[PDB]
Amino acid sequence: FRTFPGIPKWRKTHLTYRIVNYTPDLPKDAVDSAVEKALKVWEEVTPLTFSRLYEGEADIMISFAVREHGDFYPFDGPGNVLAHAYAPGPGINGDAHFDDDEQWTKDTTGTNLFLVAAHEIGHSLGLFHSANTEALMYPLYHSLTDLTRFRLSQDDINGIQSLYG
Ligand SMILES: CNC(=O)[C@H](Cc1c(F)c(F)c(F)c(F)c1F)NC(=O)Nc1nnc(S)s1
Ligand SMILES: [Ca+2]
Ligand SMILES: [Ca+2]
Ligand SMILES: [Ca+2]
Ligand SMILES: [Zn+2]
Ligand SMILES: [Zn+2]
Ligand SMILES: [Zn+2]
Repeated sequence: FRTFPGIPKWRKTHLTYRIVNYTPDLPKDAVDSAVEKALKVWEEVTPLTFSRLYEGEADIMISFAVREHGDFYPFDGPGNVLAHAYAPGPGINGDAHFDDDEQWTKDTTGTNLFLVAAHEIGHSLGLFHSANTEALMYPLYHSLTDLTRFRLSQDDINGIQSLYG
């Protein structure tokens, strides 16, 4: 497993999140559930807890966007980069942004929202990329994971326990 340089991490155990806007690609309900399921994967193996906000600034702000959207890293249209998340800390830190030029599905063939969201939150909690082929944090996880058999690897679990306990 790998962490980000200097090992940034959250200094409280109770975190909040807000879903700012929605993709045209799926129904609202389908989006809420992909996101709640992604957060539960990580809540099971750490002493952190998550709660939702509908107004104000939450620790993790989630939003959908295309091309330039307010930071140093512009989206690139269809394919290539699919999303991007920042390491723990104030302001933009911890936030996750999804490229709306991709086609978000609930399918096992295509760009799955739940899968990508579980990987990006890993970044938001403090983990970088792994070299273990079975890991949720290996760079090619989106092509290699069988959603019928989904599970965090031992490497994922080892990595998150070294930061949070
Ligand atoms: C403390 N360092 C970070 O928080 C970096 C900052 C950062 C960017 F956010 C970024 F978009 C980018 F292109 C960079 F080159 C870059 F350095 N965050 C991540 O690499 N996030 C990722 N999300 N999904 C991945 S797959 S990798
Ligand atoms: Ca934030
Ligand atoms: Ca793209
Ligand atoms: Ca789209
Ligand atoms: Zn507190
Ligand atoms: Zn961004
Ligand atoms: Zn990544």
